[PDB]
Amino acid sequence: GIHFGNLARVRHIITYSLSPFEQRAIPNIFSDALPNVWRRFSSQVFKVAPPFLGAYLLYSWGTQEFERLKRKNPADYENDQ
Amino acid sequence: ATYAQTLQNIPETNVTTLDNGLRVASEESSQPTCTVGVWIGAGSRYENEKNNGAGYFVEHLAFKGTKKRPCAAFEKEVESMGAHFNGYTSREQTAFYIKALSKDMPKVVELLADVVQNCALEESQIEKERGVILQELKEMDNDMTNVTFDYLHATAFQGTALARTVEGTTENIKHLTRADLASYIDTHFKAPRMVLAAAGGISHKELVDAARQHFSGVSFTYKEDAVPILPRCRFTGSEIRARDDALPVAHVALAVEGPGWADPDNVVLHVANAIIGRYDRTFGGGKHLSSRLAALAVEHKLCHSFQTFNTSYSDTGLFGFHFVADPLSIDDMMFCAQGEWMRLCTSTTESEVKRAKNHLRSAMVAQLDGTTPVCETIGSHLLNYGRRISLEEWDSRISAVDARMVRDVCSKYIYDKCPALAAVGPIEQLLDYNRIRSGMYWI
Repeated sequence: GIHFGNLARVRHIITYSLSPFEQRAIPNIFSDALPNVWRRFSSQVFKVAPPFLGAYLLYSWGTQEFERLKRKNPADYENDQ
Repeated sequence: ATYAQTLQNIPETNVTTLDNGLRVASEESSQPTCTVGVWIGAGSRYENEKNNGAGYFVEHLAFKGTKKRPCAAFEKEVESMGAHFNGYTSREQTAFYIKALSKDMPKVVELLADVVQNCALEESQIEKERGVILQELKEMDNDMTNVTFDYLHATAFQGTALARTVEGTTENIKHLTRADLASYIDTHFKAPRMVLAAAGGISHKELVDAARQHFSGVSFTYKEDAVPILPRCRFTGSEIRARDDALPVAHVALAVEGPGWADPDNVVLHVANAIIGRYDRTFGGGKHLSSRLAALAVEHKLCHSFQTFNTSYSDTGLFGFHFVADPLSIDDMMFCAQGEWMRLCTSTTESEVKRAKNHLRSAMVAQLDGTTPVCETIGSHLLNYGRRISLEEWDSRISAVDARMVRDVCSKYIYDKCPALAAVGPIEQLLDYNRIRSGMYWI
């Protein structure tokens, strides 16, 4: 339940922060944020996208194949009379 | 003899200015012993990135001899007359003073002038003190309380001059030149920025006479007699956390920006701090202490000690508190400490101030307990207020303070403000800035 104070044994680390009122909430959108969003996107697209692309294909095919098999095969009535 | 009468019958403080711009002030008593010294309006704040720690380096040579009299000679002369030579350098104020027999007030004044004007700055002594200072930095690095206050300034005034420490950097101390110290002295130790103060059994006119004789070197240009106004130091609500769980106790210091010397509100802040007071594990009073925070500290064993403060400067200051606690009681301490600050702004009582006022009076009277402490007041007063302020004036001001006044002033500098925080040691239990920031309102 109560954990702050007995978590880890830490030494020689200094940290510096500013009040939320001394700084901007969403700073450097163009020089930092977006560039990083792109970085992040890029480093993952070829990990994620591929299998989904394949799922999409299998879907396209299987769907088209199903409908194709609903169509009539003219070669079933060629010699019908 | 009533408190009032005793306050009015105190000898007045005489002031006279020389043509060179120096000011000579003193308070006369019937004491065979006295203290006299020169209070300079100089310090680390006047230094910059390249000469930080110069005024300190100088403070080390100011006693190792002058041109007229080398080291041994200088020391022997002072020692052999039973006089005491001390002094200090801070962020906005420096001082060199001597305790001696009123019978020597004149020879002393000569000595002082010789120190501030003709320091030998022995090329070889400089390299020698360079190593001494480096050892003093390692000694002070173990003084949590001072490491904590340095850090408090380092962040509260980050980016500015008050952010620097008085002793200076390791790189500066390793490379400060005989020329730099010299430059420092010539640039800052100047008549219009100095104050010859004295207290004890001394003739103001005899003091000012020896003063005229040794504090001469008048200035020609206008740039030499003008006291430079320093650029403002921006305050920043922020925190610096230096963690080392290997340290036995933790030090925490929280503070808001203060008004600055000249502001009258300071009398109220000092009354306010008087309500919260201070404490340490050897206050026999124990659980019956009037300071609520002190009482809680005892009942809940919140800390080893705590103290409030209202450090002033020309244009700004630090109003806050500092405590030392075991790693596991920091949170409750900070909780109660901030709680009390809220109480100040919101529910202060007439009783509370009645007491705080008395406490404050006896505190101001205590800072005038001897020739050196009184001399320090004079030096500081003229240097900060450009005039001495009697105990009777202070008492006049203190008397006007009431609960409502404490609340408004405290609400003014404390309520819903973004504090500056410095935490050193085993500080894991101290909650984040946002949590602390919330302790700044309502309670």
